[PDB]
Amino acid sequence: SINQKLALVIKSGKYTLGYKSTVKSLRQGKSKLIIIAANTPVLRKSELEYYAMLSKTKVYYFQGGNNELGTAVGKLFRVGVVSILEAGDSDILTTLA
Amino acid sequence: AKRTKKVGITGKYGVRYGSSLRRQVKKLEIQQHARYDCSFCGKKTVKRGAAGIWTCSCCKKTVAGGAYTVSTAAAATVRSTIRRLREMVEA
Amino acid sequence: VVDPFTRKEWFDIKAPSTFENRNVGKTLVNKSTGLKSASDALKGRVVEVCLADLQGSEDHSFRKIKLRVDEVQGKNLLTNFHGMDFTTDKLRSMVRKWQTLIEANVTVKTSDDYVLRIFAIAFTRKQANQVKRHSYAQSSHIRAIRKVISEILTKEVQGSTLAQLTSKLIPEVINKEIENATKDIFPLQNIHVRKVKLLKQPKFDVGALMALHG
Amino acid sequence: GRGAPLAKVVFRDPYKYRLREEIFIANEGVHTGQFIYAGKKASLNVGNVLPLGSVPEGTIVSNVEEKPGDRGALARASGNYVIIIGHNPDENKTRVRLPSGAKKVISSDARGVIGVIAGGGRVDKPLLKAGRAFHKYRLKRNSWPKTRGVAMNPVDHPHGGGNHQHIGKASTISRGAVSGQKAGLIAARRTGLLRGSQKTQ
Amino acid sequence: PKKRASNGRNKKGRGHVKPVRCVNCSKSIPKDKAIKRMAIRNIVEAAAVRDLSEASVYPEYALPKTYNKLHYCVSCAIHARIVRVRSREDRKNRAPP
Amino acid sequence: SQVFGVARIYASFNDTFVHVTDLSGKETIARVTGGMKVKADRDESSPYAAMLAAQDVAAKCKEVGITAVHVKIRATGGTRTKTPGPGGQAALRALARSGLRIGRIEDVTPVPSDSTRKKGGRRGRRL
Amino acid sequence: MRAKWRKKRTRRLKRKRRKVRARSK
RNA sequence: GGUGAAAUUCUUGGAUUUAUUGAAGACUAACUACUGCGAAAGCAUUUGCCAAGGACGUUUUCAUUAAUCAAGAACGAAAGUUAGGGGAUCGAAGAUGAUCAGAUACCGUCGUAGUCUUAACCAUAAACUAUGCCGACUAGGGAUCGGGUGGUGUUUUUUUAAUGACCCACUCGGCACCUUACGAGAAAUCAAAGUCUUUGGGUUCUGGGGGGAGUAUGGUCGCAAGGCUGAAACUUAAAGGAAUUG
Ligand SMILES: [Mg+2]
Ligand SMILES: [Mg+2]
Ligand SMILES: [Mg+2]
Ligand SMILES: [Mg+2]
Ligand SMILES: [Mg+2]
Ligand SMILES: [Mg+2]
Ligand SMILES: [Mg+2]
Ligand SMILES: [Mg+2]
Ligand SMILES: [Mg+2]
Ligand SMILES: [Mg+2]
Ligand SMILES: [Mg+2]
Ligand SMILES: [Mg+2]
Ligand SMILES: [Mg+2]
Ligand SMILES: [Mg+2]
Ligand SMILES: [Mg+2]
Ligand SMILES: [Mg+2]
Ligand SMILES: [Mg+2]
Ligand SMILES: [Mg+2]
Ligand SMILES: [Mg+2]
Ligand SMILES: [Mg+2]
Ligand SMILES: [Mg+2]
Ligand SMILES: [Mg+2]
Ligand SMILES: [Mg+2]
Ligand SMILES: [Zn+2]
Ligand SMILES: [Zn+2]
Repeated sequence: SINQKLALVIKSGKYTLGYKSTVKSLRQGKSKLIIIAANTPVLRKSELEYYAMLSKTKVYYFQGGNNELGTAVGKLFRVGVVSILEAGDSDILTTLA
Repeated sequence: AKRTKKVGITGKYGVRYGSSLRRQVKKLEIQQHARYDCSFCGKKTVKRGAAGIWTCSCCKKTVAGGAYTVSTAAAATVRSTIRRLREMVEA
Repeated sequence: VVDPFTRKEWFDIKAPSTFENRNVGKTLVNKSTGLKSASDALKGRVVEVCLADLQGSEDHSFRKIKLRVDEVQGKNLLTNFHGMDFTTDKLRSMVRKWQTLIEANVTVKTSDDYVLRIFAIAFTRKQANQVKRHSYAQSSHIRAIRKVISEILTKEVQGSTLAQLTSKLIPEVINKEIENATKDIFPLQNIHVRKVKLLKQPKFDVGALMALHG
Repeated sequence: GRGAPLAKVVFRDPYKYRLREEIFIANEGVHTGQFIYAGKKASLNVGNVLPLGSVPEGTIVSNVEEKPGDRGALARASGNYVIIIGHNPDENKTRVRLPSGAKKVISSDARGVIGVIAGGGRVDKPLLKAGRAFHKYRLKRNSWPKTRGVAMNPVDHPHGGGNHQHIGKASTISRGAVSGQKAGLIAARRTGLLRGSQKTQ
Repeated sequence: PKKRASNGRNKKGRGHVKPVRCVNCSKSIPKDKAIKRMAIRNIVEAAAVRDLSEASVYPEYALPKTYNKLHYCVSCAIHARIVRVRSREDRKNRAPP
Repeated sequence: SQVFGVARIYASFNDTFVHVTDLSGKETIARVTGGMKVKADRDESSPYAAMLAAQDVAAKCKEVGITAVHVKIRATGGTRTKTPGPGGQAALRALARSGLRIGRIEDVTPVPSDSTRKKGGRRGRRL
Repeated sequence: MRAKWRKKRTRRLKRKRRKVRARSK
């Protein structure tokens, strides 16, 4: 799956969660992917997208909601965005996504 | 420590009106006071305030809804029916 | 003191292209009067002649064909495609006990955007030497064959209109490609396209119609 | 004193620089922030307003006009809606079924809003006490409570008087009756407990 | 006592099989206990075949049968059709003719 | 050679139909039934009547125009007794022998993917 | 009598005694 | 039209019939079988999704972790009950046509509830194989379902394979049938209902003459209907089972 992929990233890579701290990452061009929750409002979505293109960073439109995104990264809270910093053994960076 | 055996919130009416009605109110009452999931911001913070009006605590959006529940059986089936019909006109 | 026989205006039914006899039958109407006319009210009916009767050859006695009346021009009303059926007797004969049945279907749009559903029927077969008295495919078998029949039927439709599809079905080529891809799975026998229905037409367009004519 | 909530929707004035705000009945699911589209050439979503001609059959709409322009007459009560059940384009009539069961035909220009009207279900819950009705009609009109005419004296009402309470005559009154007389079941074409599926065909 | 190993008629590894309606009295009766008979017979009959081909067009034509499966209810199966009633031994025998 | 109409013979019990139509169906021609050519209710399907009716029908068929016709015999069906009635036999028999022509005849007895509960209830029409 | 019509006999029978006793709770 | 035969019934409102569309809700025909699967109720159109499962294969892992079970608990056909929706069909009630001595019926018409579905109930069926579960042993046969191993088998042709389906032998595990009688039984019959006066592998549950009676009473569960638990007094010589002859 994609979660299965994301799974690998968590238990072996480096990441950051949430709106403020993936912008730190986009500004420093440290991000490899940013993943975007379904119900995250368009403005935030549109803003990250701009940030991402300026930094040449691809953007996965996670089609679940921010409640379940947080569970996809295995946290008992909820995340509206993830930033991949390094894909540990995961091929998300060079698979379909 | 179980306070009542079956009246629940409906205990406020004591003995009056007849179980059968107390029962029916207790239904819609539970419906009508519950915190609901907000579609928009994902927190469960939708509460009622006057029938049809369902507004989200934190995040602040209000949604037209049923009189004691956010989404109504029909409302939903209608939703899907329109959606179906919509998609019929671009394919 | 009337006897509607002394009055009924009369008419003759012509067929379209890819067949034998375009001359087909005759019909009753009701004199073309100003207000309520022999024209626009009816005409557009539909006729059900066996295509064996419509293709000469008799290796065709089953397979029913529905011809709808689309246009008209004075003692001559053309007909086009509206669907095909099967003779009920042929069907209730392919369905013998002791063997697995398989049916399959799909809705689909041609070129000339006539939308339709075609059916497929097929049954398992014993093979010469098969001792066990019945022969049954194995469900996992059935889904396979069904799938393929579906991959094969979807292809053939959305070739240019029923026009080619008409042309396609009559030689029942589709039947063999079915059998072609199939025998890699499990035997089988009969294997036809059985039924086809019409349910969405585009606009009239006197043009394309009058291309099957002359 | 209305069942369903309203929805305040502001629009730009095509002719003057100014915001012009309208008052809608809120269809279920519509929301603050939501963008609402109104026009022939507009898109078939809950909340928008399209002319009954432009929506396929089985579309479900609210607050529909009887004549185009009358800014909405049919189906406005909480929970109600109408269904387009046909079109006749040479004449551009469109045929609807209204909440009552009745099926009218109106201009395919007559506008409606996609969805159902909100706060439905309101009447499934018992009023329980007289106070709750009390405040109910308090914000409607002085129609509550209701003395039975059969508890009145003759001066007061066809049903008044007698040494036990009783109507004394059939309470089915003709249409051709005259004011002072029409109390009871007016023009009643049948009467008694209704058995078996209602539902107009 | 028990007067048949098949009990009523022929279900041994199931529990429930849907019923069918008698082609006579319309009585419901489980499909396994049901008593069936293919009614394959021409569309014509006795002598009608001769005065067919004569007044028909086409040479010989074809001739088709009707094919309709018949389901009786025991009582109906007994009262008229296949049944007789067999001896205590002749009973056991499931070979048809 | 001919002119082709459609026969359509509905043969149920307690009555038999014969009536020819235009090959398209929309336009009929002539009818008459078994209940038309004898009087006693009980005898409304029986062959000797289905003859005398298929007789009259053969007439009009020629007393107008139709020389020929393919038949589509039919029974009650739906959720019922799927078997051909008594007097559809006599019909087919006494309409090839009349003076018309036969050719290509099937059955249109409606036979559902089964359903819609049969009448008579669980215990059947019992007597 | 049929076993079940007797089962139904005394179902009724009990409802009645069930009633007559309430009369006096 | 409906029937054994009728009648009530529908028909200038063109009925019944035909023909072209359309709606609604049910159902899954034929293929369907001494065939499959599930703890049992039960489950038969396609497709996707979702988690589940037996058998088999296994020179994998663990190592006595198991058998069976008062209490307690999950599911539990049909009808029935609560609140929505649905309400094509068939159709407890009721009203009718007829038949009858009568006819509250059987047959015919109308047709309420119901039938379907959601959310809750109810917990019962000849819920059956009228036959507890685990383990061992005792006897012949041909089919079949699933898995497997073998084979210079048959057929598919392309160029020969690979395959797939079929064929034959074996092996586990299924649903079953046949013939036997070592044996069993009051018999009917039974590969268990066998291996019991030559009476003991383990374990659960129920019965102790017939009625009275699943009645009374208490308890308990249920909205109700009812479910579970469940006596006595008194009466009585039989009631009952299989088989035989009539
Ligand atoms: Mg007042
Ligand atoms: Mg009052
Ligand atoms: Mg009052
Ligand atoms: Mg007074
Ligand atoms: Mg007065
Ligand atoms: Mg008066
Ligand atoms: Mg008075
Ligand atoms: Mg009074
Ligand atoms: Mg006996
Ligand atoms: Mg007996
Ligand atoms: Mg059972
Ligand atoms: Mg009898
Ligand atoms: Mg009292
Ligand atoms: Mg099917
Ligand atoms: Mg205890
Ligand atoms: Mg109903
Ligand atoms: Mg009655
Ligand atoms: Mg009477
Ligand atoms: Mg009665
Ligand atoms: Mg029991
Ligand atoms: Mg049984
Ligand atoms: Mg053996
Ligand atoms: Mg007693
Ligand atoms: Zn919110
Ligand atoms: Zn029967």
